[PDB]
Amino acid sequence: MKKIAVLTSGGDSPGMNAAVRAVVRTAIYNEIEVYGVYHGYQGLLNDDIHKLELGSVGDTIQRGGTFLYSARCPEFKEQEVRKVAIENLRKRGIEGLVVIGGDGSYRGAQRISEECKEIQTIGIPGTIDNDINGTDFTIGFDTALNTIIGLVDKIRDTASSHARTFIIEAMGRDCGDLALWAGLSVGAETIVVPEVKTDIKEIADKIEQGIKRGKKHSIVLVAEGCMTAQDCQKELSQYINVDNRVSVLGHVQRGGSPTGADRVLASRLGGYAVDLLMQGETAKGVGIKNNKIVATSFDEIFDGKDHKFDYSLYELANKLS
Amino acid sequence: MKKIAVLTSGGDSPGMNAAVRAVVRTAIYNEIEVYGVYHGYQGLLNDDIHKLELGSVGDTIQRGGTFLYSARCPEFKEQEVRKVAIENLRKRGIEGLVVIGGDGSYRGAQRISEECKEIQTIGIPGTIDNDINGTDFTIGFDTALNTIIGLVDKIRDTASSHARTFIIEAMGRDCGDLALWAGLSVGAETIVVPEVKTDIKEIADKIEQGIKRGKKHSIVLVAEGCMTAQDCQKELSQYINVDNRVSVLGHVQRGGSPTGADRVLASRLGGYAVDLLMQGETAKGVGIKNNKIVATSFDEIFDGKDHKFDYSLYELANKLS
Ligand SMILES: Nc1ncnc2c1ncn2[C@@H]1O[C@H](COP(=O)(O)OP(=O)(O)OP(=O)(O)O)[C@@H](O)[C@H]1O
Ligand SMILES: Nc1ncnc2c1ncn2[C@@H]1O[C@H](COP(=O)(O)OP(=O)(O)OP(=O)(O)O)[C@@H](O)[C@H]1O
Repeated sequence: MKKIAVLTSGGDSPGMNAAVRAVVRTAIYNEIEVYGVYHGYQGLLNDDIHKLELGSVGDTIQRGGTFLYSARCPEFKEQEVRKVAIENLRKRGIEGLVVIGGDGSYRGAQRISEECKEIQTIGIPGTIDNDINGTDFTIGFDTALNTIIGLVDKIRDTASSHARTFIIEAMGRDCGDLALWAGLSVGAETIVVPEVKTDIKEIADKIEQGIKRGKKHSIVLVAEGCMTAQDCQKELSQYINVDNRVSVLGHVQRGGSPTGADRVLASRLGGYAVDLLMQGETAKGVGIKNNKIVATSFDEIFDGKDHKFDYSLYELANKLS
Repeated sequence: MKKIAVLTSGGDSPGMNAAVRAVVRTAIYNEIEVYGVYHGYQGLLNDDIHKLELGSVGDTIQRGGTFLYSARCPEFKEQEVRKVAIENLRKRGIEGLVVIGGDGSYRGAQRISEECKEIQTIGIPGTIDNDINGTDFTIGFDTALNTIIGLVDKIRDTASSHARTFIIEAMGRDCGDLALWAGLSVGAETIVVPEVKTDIKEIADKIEQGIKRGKKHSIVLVAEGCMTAQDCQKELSQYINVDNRVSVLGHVQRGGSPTGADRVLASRLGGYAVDLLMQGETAKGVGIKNNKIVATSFDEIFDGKDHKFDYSLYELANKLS
């Protein structure tokens, strides 16, 4: 395991830089040469691959986004296109590839492993969505969660006296976890998520209570995968009067410095990915499951497509509201 | 389980308010009456016990410290003094007591359970130190961790150009966890903790490298349980020249709004404490162990006095630096 490459792919998540830092520093500590691949899979295709030194990752643990960049590379779904990527790594004697991103990003690594025996691939879960098999949490979830809390605080601090209701669109893609944790965290009366059948009427009866009971600043937190904040507002206005504050939180949820949880998590998983390459492993995603650092085959990641939504926690949040 | 009391004891930790909120709201949801005990165990002694309603805990999930207060009550180590506490609860028909605090606080609950069969007691781990058997994390640790990161950022942002070295005293009491996670999180070259034998010389050779290599802003993170920042500075100055920036972070580490992790953790543990009282349980601390919400008898909490320091993570941090 003489040389490894590392790349970041998909949307930004806080702690991607901390994961690259840990890959680079662990590899060099073990006398392995490490190459940064810039712009995700497009970088592999364009040969935008450069040797990293210890100082290349100075001042990065705190840095949001990804200093290697990321780009979309739809053409990487083509087998013939991947041959070009494989040859650019092989050219350089690279024996290991670490991909930091979401499950989409993992598919690319799985293909590279199937199509080149000589390259070992390991996935690191960098995404704010928390929707990757075999890890309880993804690198960015904790940071995203706190970003939502701060945004909701800013909204409330800047709102008018008439604001009876704030409808806040959180990210998540198809997973309700972010909306649920953020919702609980901000004391939301309602949390709208894809895993629970939304009862608009029930929700409207709940706003009209707080209001009738002379209560201000009620929060509806909405996962983008269920519906848009706008849509939620339009649907509630079928029953009750509202256009309070429809706030689409948007891409800021991916920005900002990672939290300490993300820094630590990223770091452990980046070092473990390198340990796994040195151990001869391939075609695995790393994670934290039941408080243990573990590796799961991409097959299992993508087959069992089951990481439980916590209905008990959803019901607690409602209980608390 | 008709009536319960809740109290906060020991030093502040972020999320104490969120835990009280969850106790109060869960109890009322289940048609249990709930009494707030003000000023910790002194409140029990002075009968500073008041009925809480749903609105008594509005605007609290985000609030730092503890709205019931806390006080030191050394006299609660006396059995005769505790009889007064027990009678003030018994007077009111209280059948359950929830104590939010550290292991010291738990001792008081253990005694109340031994000395009054009629009161069930449950402990919730509110402390920034992370030093309580049977939970992997305590309510406040995550918040404290991020507070340290922000303080270190402020120090670096405000420091002079000559600052080659920042010696930063973190809290923790006798546990090195905070120093370790914070140290990793800020990219500290050295982390000084009670669980590792400190080699001052080695540390001095490491500062004098960065400096000789024209490198600025090196961080030594010091657990208060190992030594003071001042002492660390005095000990290093036996070998090399330094008085850079000895910063004692202090009690601010206990202040501030809890993070989302703390809010959620507090909330789940507060609701679980109430579930346990309704189930007939007593003399247990609640926690999160291997990603499961669990309850541990006070005997085990205080006997096995073993919650592993993660040497592998300590060694990773050094690897990354
Ligand atoms: N099935 C696939 N085969 C090969 N490459 C893929 C596949 N799916 C995605 N990719 C590569 O991964 C890149 C990142 O994809 P995506 O936008 O899905 O990000 P992600 O955050 O990794 O995935 P997710 O939506 O699951 O969070 C794509 O632009 C593409 O180069
Ligand atoms: N052995 C004991 N018996 C009875 N009461 C106790 C005992 N130890 C502590 N207490 C009570 O608990 C209160 C809080 O104690 P302490 O200052 O130790 O806080 P803590 O954060 O709960 O403990 P720790 O130092 O383990 O984190 C004390 O002032 C006292 O009323």
